[PDB]
Formats: sequence, structure tokens, C-alpha cells
Amino acid sequence: SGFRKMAFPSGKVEGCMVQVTCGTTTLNGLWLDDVVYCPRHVICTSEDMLNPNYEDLLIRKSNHNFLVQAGNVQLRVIGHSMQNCVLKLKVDTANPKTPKYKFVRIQPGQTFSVLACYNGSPSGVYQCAMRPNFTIKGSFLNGSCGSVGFNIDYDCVSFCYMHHMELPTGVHAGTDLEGNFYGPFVDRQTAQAAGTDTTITVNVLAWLYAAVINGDRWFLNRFTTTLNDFNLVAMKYNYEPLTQDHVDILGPLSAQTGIAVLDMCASLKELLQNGMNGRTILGSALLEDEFTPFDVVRQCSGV
Amino acid sequence: SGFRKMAFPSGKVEGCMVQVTCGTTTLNGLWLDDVVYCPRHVICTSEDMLNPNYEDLLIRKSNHNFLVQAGNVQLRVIGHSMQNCVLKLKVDTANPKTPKYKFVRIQPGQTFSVLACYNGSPSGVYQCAMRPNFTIKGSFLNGSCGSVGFNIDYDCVSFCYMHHMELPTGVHAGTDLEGNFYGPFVDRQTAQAAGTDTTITVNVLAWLYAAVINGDRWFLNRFTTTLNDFNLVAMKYNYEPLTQDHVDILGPLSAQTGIAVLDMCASLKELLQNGMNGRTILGSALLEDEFTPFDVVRQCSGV
Ligand SMILES: *C(=N)[C@H](C[C@@H]1CCNC1=O)NC(=O)[C@H](CC(C)C)NC(=O)c1ccc(-c2cncc(Cl)c2)cc1
Repeated sequence: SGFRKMAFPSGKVEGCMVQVTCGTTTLNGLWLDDVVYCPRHVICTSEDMLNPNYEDLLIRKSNHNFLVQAGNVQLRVIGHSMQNCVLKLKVDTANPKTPKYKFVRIQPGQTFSVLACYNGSPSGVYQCAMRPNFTIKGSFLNGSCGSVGFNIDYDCVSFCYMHHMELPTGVHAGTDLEGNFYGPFVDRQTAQAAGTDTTITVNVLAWLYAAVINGDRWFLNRFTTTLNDFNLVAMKYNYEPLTQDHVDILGPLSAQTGIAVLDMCASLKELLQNGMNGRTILGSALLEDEFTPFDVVRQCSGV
Repeated sequence: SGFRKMAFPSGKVEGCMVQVTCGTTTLNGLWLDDVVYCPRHVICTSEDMLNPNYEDLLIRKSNHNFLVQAGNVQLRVIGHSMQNCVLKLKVDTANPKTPKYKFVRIQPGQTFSVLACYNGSPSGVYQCAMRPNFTIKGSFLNGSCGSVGFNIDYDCVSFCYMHHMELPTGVHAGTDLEGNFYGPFVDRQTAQAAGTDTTITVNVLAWLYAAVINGDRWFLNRFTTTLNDFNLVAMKYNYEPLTQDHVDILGPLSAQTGIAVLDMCASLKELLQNGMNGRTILGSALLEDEFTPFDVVRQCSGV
């Protein structure tokens, strides 16, 4: 038993992190087979980033402007191209530690693990969720660009995020491994705001099930609610609506606890309208929305 | 920016996790050089764990009763011994993935990363704190024993925890890598209760320094206090007293903010006596006590 924010073991991704240098600027790159992937704003000077014409800057570089280091071994760049906001560097040796991998684009509300790196060296790993406004509340400092997010399915790594920038509110924005940003952001050095964020309702309910599996039940009630009447209150409180697909995905947790999904919705509806009265749920003073139903089942199956 | 519970990258430890089986009982082991470390109750049947005599059970075992597997690859046991509650198995292969490492016994309040493993397979990694009552609020299921806790300085892994037990209240108990339990627990399948827990004062202080560093400093006063007076008052509120070493590890944060340790103590003492008054500190209404001064330094500086 117990419930903790848990990330996937980072070892398979650690063996792929490298350092990429162009002139004065350095960031992290992902070395899979004989290709290194990194954010394209590595080819920018401090002045270029204000309003960069990337295709211009790229055509003015050659292979020898790129210094790639794996540990203390420099890799020779023999090719380069640009796919959206991601620069791809072909090297002359394949990574012997390349795992089975795929590039995926995740949906809002889904979670992934982030391996925060600096100068190609892993610093830490933590679990994130893609917000409905397509930001992530990560922990990134200068030089963390090129850090990747991922999930692991069996022994296959699904890369879903590469970090590019921070927003004035302190949240973070990035791309998939095809170089396409999540959300309406661009890799400029300009202040950019996201849309108003909402709470991931299906995740909150999954976390309420986790709280009950671990013995916390003070918030349960005996009101009932229809799916529509719950969604009416949810949207009023800036919560994402619950789909029937969301209801079905909560099924296993409903079966384990004997609490129908709509009864858990009634409990949550009361929490939104009443508050927590200074009480806590799994040691939290706030309703937590960065655990998916999959994340809860994986941790609580077998009570 | 951003503030999160962060685990160390687990790659160095993943390469040391193996599977140890005796009869039908399988748990996890730690493979460093040519020795495998695991909980000694692997030599127990389910009925044995009620009232085990461990050397009576151990002397009835020889090297060929132990199945050690790294993946599907078996490591032949060429020697065995018992050190406290940890079984050591000498194998005929030195782990080529052995990192630079160290065995340490941590103090209450110190944090570490846990690599949760099942059948020798890492499943997740999360951050933990040793509570004052010598339990950890972790997340463990059946077959998780032998999972280890660790810190990483430079490239040196400091192993500090190996998992043994779950208590009725859902918290967990284990030993250091020399087999000595943290707290007054024993590896027997009997009812054992953890003591009443307390708040880790040095970690709350570090978190107050983190708030000040980020411009959130309404809670500072002009009062000062003695170390003795603060400790006597803090125990009245279920807070741990500060040690000599606690003051010493708050030094860097004290120097960075220019706020003396005893002045921050006087600031926390008001917060305990007067409450929080519906105000916030780093976005929270709760004081956080599972971030050490090192966790704060390393996450507002990068590593
Ligand atoms: C990558 N190494 C780096 C990582 C971020 C820096 C600190 N935290 C991060 O997550 N990425 C960047 O520095 C990018 C580079 C662009 C995409 C070419 N820039 C920003 O993240 C950024 C842009 C603009 C502002 C800003 C501007 N005016 C006012 C304010 Cl309040 C903020 C901040 C950051």
C-alpha cells in the first residue's frame, strides 16, 4: 500500500543523453541510433533568439559548427536537417545503448516522466502531466532545454516531450519529438501567456479512488448525480467535463472499491462546492489532478 | 523555476537490481561487484515468518539453495553469510555495471530516492523522507522487499535503505545496507506499531528559506530566539528539536538570504503560535517538511 508520485526508472533514457554545442550556446540532445535530436534554438546567438529566422540561420551552418559530446567522447557530425522546432544531427556512430523506442504525441491530462538534464548529464527525474492548456508545471533551469519526457511500456520507451522554454507564470512549454509545440507557443525569446488552465477531472476522481484504497474516506457521501448534472457543476468550477469514456476507464477502480463512478462524482461535487474545511486527502490540501487512472491502478492493484 | 519532489536518476541503481529466490520465495537483491545483498527473510516460508529462528533456518541452507537471477541469467552463488537482517550472497560474476558506491545510515529528516522493484525488475522511482519515528511513507506492494533507497553525489551512489516491511498504518520499515533496522522493528510477521510521528523542523526551515529566495517573505519578523528556547517550544507543537548538525546544514541557505538561522527559527515559532491566518507560503497553506536544505539548494541551482 501507500501512494506516491512515481516516475518511470530513467536508466534507458540516461544512456541516450548527450551535450550539443553551437558557438556560445549549449543544451541537451537525445542520441538514438545514429541521430541526435535537440531544440533548434541551439543555432541561435543571444541576439538571434529575439526574432529568429531559423531556416536562414541553419543554411549558414555546416557540420563542423556542431560539437556533440557523449561523456568525454566527441561524436562527429556528418549531417544535419531541421524538422519543425527540432534539429536532427546525424553522427558517424550509432548509440549502443539505444533502447526500443517510439515517438508519440500525448493528449492533455496524460502523464509522463521527465529526465531533467544539464550539459548532457542527468540531474533528476519527476512525473508531470500535460495540462489542458498544453503547458507543464515542471522544474527547469538554464541549460535544461533538450530534456525529454517519456513513458515506458514493457521495455519500449515512448518519447513524448522535449523541453524548450519557460513562461512568465513559471510553467513550461515544449514540443513532441517531431518538433511540433504542444499549445500555441513559439520558440522566441518573447513573453507568452497560455490559455486559462482547467483541472483534469478524470485524474482527480482516480486520485480520490486512490485515497479510498489507502483508507481516506471522510469526503464520501450518499448523494448521487447524473453524468450531465456533475458536468454542469464541473464546468462551473473550471473542471474539464467527464466523458463516458472517462467513466469506463475508471471502471476497474470502481470495481476494486465498490464505489460507483457517479457516487464518486457526487463526492467530488460536494468538495468543489464546500471545500476541504482545512482537512487533507493523502496529505494534500488541494485536489490533485496529475495521476491518471492508469497511474493509480499501477500503484494500488492488489490493495 | 518550478518546485517539485525530484528523484535522482535511477540508471546506476537499475543496473544493480537482481532477483533472489529461495524455495518459492522471491524478492529483490542488490548486486555490487561480486556480492548480492537482500533481506534475510527470503529463506522463510510463509509459515516460518510468524516466529522465525533465522540461523536455525540459515544453517539448513547451502550455496546451491539460492537462485540469483539478473534477467533470465543465473548468477551462481559461491558463498553466503548473514549480517544482521541482510543476507549476503557471493556470486561468481562481478557486476560490470557496479557504480562507485557507499553504504550510509541516514538520520531522520534526510531524503532519498526509492527504486521500487518487482522480481528484480525496476517499476518506478520516487522520493522519500525518513520520518522521525523511523518509518517511511512509501509505496510498496507484494514482492517489493529488497528495493533500495539511495542518494547520488557526483557519480557515487550512497545506499541508505533496503525495504523489509509494511506496518498496519500503511507506512514502511527497513534497514540500512548493513542489515540494521531503522527504528525498533523486527523482520517477523507480527503486529508492530510505529510511534507517533512529528514534523521535521529543519526541513520546514529549509522550505521557509526557499520561499524567501523566491520573494515570498511576509512571515519574517524582527524577533530572535535561542536554540534552546526554540527546541523547548517546538516540542510543544509536535516538531523535532534542532541539532548542532541541523543548524550547520542550514548555513548555505542562511548565507544566501542573509537571514540568521535563529531569526528564521523565531519566524517559524510565530507561525506555530499564531497560525497561518489563511495566508500562503510558496502557494501552499501547509508547511512542507520533506525537502532538506540540500534538496532546496540543488533544485534552485541545478546539478
Ligand atoms: C533551455 N536551455 C532554456 C530553459 C528555460 C530557461 C529557464 N527555465 C527554462 O525552462 N530555454 C530558453 O531559454 C528559451 C529560448 C527560446 C525558445 C529561443 N526561452 C525562454 O524560456 C524564455 C523566454 C522569454 C521570457 C520572458 C520575457 N519577458 C518577460 C518575462 Cl517575465 C519573461 C522568459 C523565458
